[PDB]
Amino acid sequence: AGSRLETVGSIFSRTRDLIRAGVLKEKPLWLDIYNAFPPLREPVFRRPRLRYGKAKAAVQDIF
Amino acid sequence: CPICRDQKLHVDFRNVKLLEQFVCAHTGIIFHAPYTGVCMKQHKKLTQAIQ
Amino acid sequence: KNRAARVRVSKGDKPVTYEEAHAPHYIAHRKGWLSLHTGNLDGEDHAAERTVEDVFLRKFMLGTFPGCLADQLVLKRRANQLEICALVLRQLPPHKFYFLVGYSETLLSHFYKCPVHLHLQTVPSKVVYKYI
Amino acid sequence: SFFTKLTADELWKGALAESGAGARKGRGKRTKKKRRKDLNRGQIIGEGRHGFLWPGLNIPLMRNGAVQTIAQRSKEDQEKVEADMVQQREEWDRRRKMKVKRERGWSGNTWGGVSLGPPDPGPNGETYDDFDTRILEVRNVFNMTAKEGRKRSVRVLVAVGNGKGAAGFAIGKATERADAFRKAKNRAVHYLHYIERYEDHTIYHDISLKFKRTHIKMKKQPRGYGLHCHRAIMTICRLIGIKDLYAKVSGSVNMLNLTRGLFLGLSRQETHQQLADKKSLHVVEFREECGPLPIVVASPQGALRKDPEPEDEVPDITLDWEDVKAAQGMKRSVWSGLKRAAT
Amino acid sequence: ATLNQMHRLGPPKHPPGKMGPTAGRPQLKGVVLRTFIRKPKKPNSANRKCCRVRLSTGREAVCFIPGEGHSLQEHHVVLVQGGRTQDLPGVKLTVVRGKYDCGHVQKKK
RNA sequence: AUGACCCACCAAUCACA
RNA sequence: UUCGCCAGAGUACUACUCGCAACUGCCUAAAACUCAAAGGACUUGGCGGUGCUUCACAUCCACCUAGAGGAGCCUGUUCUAUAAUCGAUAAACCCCGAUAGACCUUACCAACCCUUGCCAAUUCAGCCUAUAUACCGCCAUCUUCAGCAAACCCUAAAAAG
Ligand SMILES: [Mg+2]
Ligand SMILES: [Mg+2]
Ligand SMILES: [Mg+2]
Ligand SMILES: [Mg+2]
Ligand SMILES: [Mg+2]
Ligand SMILES: [Mg+2]
Ligand SMILES: [Mg+2]
Ligand SMILES: [Mg+2]
Ligand SMILES: [Mg+2]
Ligand SMILES: [Mg+2]
Ligand SMILES: [Mg+2]
Ligand SMILES: [Mg+2]
Ligand SMILES: [Mg+2]
Ligand SMILES: [Mg+2]
Ligand SMILES: [Mg+2]
Ligand SMILES: [Mg+2]
Ligand SMILES: [Mg+2]
Ligand SMILES: [Mg+2]
Ligand SMILES: [Mg+2]
Ligand SMILES: [Mg+2]
Ligand SMILES: [Mg+2]
Ligand SMILES: [Mg+2]
Ligand SMILES: [Mg+2]
Ligand SMILES: [Mg+2]
Ligand SMILES: [Mg+2]
Ligand SMILES: [Mg+2]
Ligand SMILES: [Zn+2]
Repeated sequence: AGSRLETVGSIFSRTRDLIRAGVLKEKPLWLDIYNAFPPLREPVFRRPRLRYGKAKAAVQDIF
Repeated sequence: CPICRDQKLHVDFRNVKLLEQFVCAHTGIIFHAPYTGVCMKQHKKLTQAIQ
Repeated sequence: KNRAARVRVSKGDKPVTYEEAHAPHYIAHRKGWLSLHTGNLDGEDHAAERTVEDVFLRKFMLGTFPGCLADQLVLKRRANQLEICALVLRQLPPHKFYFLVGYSETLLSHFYKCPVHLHLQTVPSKVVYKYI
Repeated sequence: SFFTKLTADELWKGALAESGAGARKGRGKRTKKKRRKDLNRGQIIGEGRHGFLWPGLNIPLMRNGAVQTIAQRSKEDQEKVEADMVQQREEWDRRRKMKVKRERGWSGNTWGGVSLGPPDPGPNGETYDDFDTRILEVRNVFNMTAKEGRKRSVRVLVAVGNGKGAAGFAIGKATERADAFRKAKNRAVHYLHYIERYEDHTIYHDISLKFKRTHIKMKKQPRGYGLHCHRAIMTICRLIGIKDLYAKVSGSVNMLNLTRGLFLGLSRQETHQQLADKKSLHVVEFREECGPLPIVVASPQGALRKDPEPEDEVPDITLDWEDVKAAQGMKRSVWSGLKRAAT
Repeated sequence: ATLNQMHRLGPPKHPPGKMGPTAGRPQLKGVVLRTFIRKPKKPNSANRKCCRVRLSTGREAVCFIPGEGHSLQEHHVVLVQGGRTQDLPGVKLTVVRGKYDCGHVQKKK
């Protein structure tokens, strides 16, 4: 059918790959459009860990 | 066995198409009897034949 | 729990006739009477006779037309004649149906000593009211 | 005594005793079995053992263009007819007592390893006949209910794949075994992974993963060395299309954690092209059977480095004492060398 | 442990097999002192025919008689072997049927 | 205050030539 | 980077040792034998002489009215009793199967009788014999309680919610 794993890859990844495997027999619109002008970052899932220890953020205060 | 259930199978040195099945393709070694499942008699027969 | 003349709820696949889907407390409210005769009225006689006759007719008909009876029989009694009316699955060739019509009507006429009519209504498959 | 009798349905319902309280709490054993046989199966309208022939029923209405009269068969003719009917019963008993063969998965009474056959077509008409499904684990599972007390659900864990690199697993649970099978199939097709296969037989590189309490450790084999693995992993591999592999599972062998762990692991493979690109170098493969000849597997599309990799005299890598023990011939277990059947 | 501690203990060594009722021999020969009966443990019940034997090692021990029916009197010599009977607590030996004075079980006549 | 023991889920169809 | 510890459960903070101002002691610490588990965390139930809210409408307390439990009878149980039925037998039995036993009913007891012995046919009729823990049929009960359940979907895994 498709792949409902949100965590495994980008939608791009899963889609292209599922086509590659010959499972998904029709290319979806947004695919060609995607290939043409892809986003800046791969939209792959990531877990938001809380920082610990001495670590802090990098954000510069504006003065 | 595979070999002795079908009596029309003959183990000779001559049919290579049969013997070929009992050798590895890549490694060129003869399968041991359990891998295939032939009975020890025919496995020995085969080994000699392939020789 | 009252169990009388009920068809219990199954997993939800069970085909159920209009008749079978209505518990006794619905008689004369939603479903009607499978028989009609004068006997049970206030000032009237021989209820018992007609009851036995009825029972025998249901049994007899059920055995005479094996497998082809759709719903329970309808027995109308009018001025000494009984019209039996049945819902029948199409199973037999019309030869067998007419054979059994004639055979029955004559047989029962000579048994109960009154003219007996038989009316067959034919149906593709059991009419389904509910679930399924 | 004619009024005293009943319908067949009533009598069978009576005799079978499926609706009793014995069946519900499992108050009786499963080796005790009785069945219902239709008693109208072989009978024809008009047929009786008195031997009559009725114009509309047993025999055609018209013979030679005239109306056949009511007539009766000869004694021996009825003998033959009853012989026929008896032989029919015996034939149906011969058909009934023959039990169809069940292809055995892992063991005879295990459902594990068994094929369910292709999942069902999706609502869009989309059809997978290319997919097979194998059962990994079927389990009777219970829950304590206010009214019923113990309540028994089956839950099955299943995997599908086309052999071409797309496989996935899912779990499904229901009161009836049949029902859970259906559920887990149709659900599996929704979570598919793509497994990158090197040269379409092995994985790309060695994998070691600790998923929860399960450690899988897999090693990449050459072409001839078929599928040496936990039996579940062999099943899943056969579904993916991975033909040559070695995997040792340690810690808890719990089935769901094993297949989750496995898919996680295989998903996270880093292809030779990916490696080529992130390092920006040629990745070159030295076969042993091909000698010193440098087969170039992957080249970094884009700009290649002119910078060599820092040469580390001695690498710092995590080593597994198992592999080291294997390399030096300190694994003496009588269970390891054993000859097994083909993959 | 650490590498020092593992150096200091040596590698782990497999403890020798502790020895059982037959003292590591496959059978023993012994004379019958008494024939009696023992009930099994709780979940499942019968009354099991056992004897007491004295064994060539001089040790005296309860032993169990397989099969249905038997003829055994005091002073009969039997040959006993190692299988432990699961019901009977304490009974670790079994008479060998078909040797010396314990004959094979006679088929019903 | 008390209330022998024992109780449970491991088998597969029908129909046609 | 180290050191100290840990190889199923019991037996066992025990028996024997060595040492100790300890002499019913501390420390160190087994085995026979017994078991096929022992453990850890969770889940849904059920339960709680646990807490907090909200209730009870003939209903628990507060309260109203008429009765039962004491008498005679009537009728049913239990016992005891008889040669002399059976069934119900906490709530959910006890003027209950019975809107009905002098013979019949009737199943019981005692004497006697009859053996293709209700029917078109049948090496067969017949059985108020045993099993309600094999059952259908009818029901009781929680209950004037609000839930049961197919088909799906979701959950860094799913027992279940
Ligand atoms: Mg088997
Ligand atoms: Mg037992
Ligand atoms: Mg034994
Ligand atoms: Mg001898
Ligand atoms: Mg007491
Ligand atoms: Mg108790
Ligand atoms: Mg350990
Ligand atoms: Mg111990
Ligand atoms: Mg202490
Ligand atoms: Mg002490
Ligand atoms: Mg000591
Ligand atoms: Mg009151
Ligand atoms: Mg009064
Ligand atoms: Mg009073
Ligand atoms: Mg009184
Ligand atoms: Mg009584
Ligand atoms: Mg009785
Ligand atoms: Mg009683
Ligand atoms: Mg009760
Ligand atoms: Mg009387
Ligand atoms: Mg009398
Ligand atoms: Mg009698
Ligand atoms: Mg009951
Ligand atoms: Mg509702
Ligand atoms: Mg969770
Ligand atoms: Mg749910
Ligand atoms: Zn052979």
